Amino acid sequence: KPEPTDEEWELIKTVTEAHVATNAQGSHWKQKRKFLPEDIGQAPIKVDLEAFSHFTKIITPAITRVVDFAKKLPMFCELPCEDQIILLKGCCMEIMSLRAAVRYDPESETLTLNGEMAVTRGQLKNGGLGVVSDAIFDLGMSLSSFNLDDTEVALLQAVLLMSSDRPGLACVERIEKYQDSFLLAFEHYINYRKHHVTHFWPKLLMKVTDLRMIGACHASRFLHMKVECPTELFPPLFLEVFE
Amino acid sequence: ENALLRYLLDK
Ligand SMILES: Cc1nc(C(=O)NCC(=O)O)c(O)c2ccc(Oc3ccccc3)cc12
Repeated sequence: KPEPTDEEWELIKTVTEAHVATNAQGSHWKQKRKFLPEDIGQAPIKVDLEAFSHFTKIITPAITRVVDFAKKLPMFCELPCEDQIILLKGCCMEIMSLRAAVRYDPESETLTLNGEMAVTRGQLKNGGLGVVSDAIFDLGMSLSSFNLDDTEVALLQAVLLMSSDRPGLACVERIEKYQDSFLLAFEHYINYRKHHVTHFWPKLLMKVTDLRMIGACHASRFLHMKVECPTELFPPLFLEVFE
Repeated sequence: ENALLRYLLDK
């Protein structure tokens, strides 16, 4: 099974450094994290306004970290500004959800958001995500045995970022080219890594689909939240994602 | 639109 070429090790370094530099709290997240109190994010009688309020306050930095991740990839910097915007809108919630899912802790049954806020399945559900909370937690549980490292997480992020089917893109072929560069480097890294999980590469590709489904469904939850919540309750960066 | 994203991307 082929291992990375020299050019692919160079890409692996670049992508991994970009992720590590932009992942909240880095290696100290578990020390930093504060458990959101249990009285926040309980089921109403719709949206628990206090949990919602907490989540809206941390969305802007989470999106901003994804922006910063992308800007550290020369391939992404080569794209026209309008393609950069469309790719960012498309992948932000996917990447943040991956970043939360890899911070699932079975001992507390929480994900950690923004490197500091540990939340339960119910809190994230009732704060606005609905079934998407379950999707992300499930994902997190299923990733525990995958033992993904920084590199593997970063490569999953780059694959999501370089998605040539986002609507309105101009550089569709160039963006597929970049994706396939990432995919090949990733498969070759996975081959080198020898995880003790059968059919690991096709299984990872199913996790990418799961993240794409999460991303799509955040839009759905936004529309549902806008029934109870005026748009001005959402931070303007989050509003831009969905316009 | 996309004003703020465009700012964050560009600078
Ligand atoms: C899916 C995800 N993730 C993160 C996150 O931090 N991920 C991990 C990280 O970036 O280190 C958030 O901070 C989120 C905040 C809000 C959110 O939706 C909502 C948006 C508005 C209202 C309610 C929930 C989803 C998030």
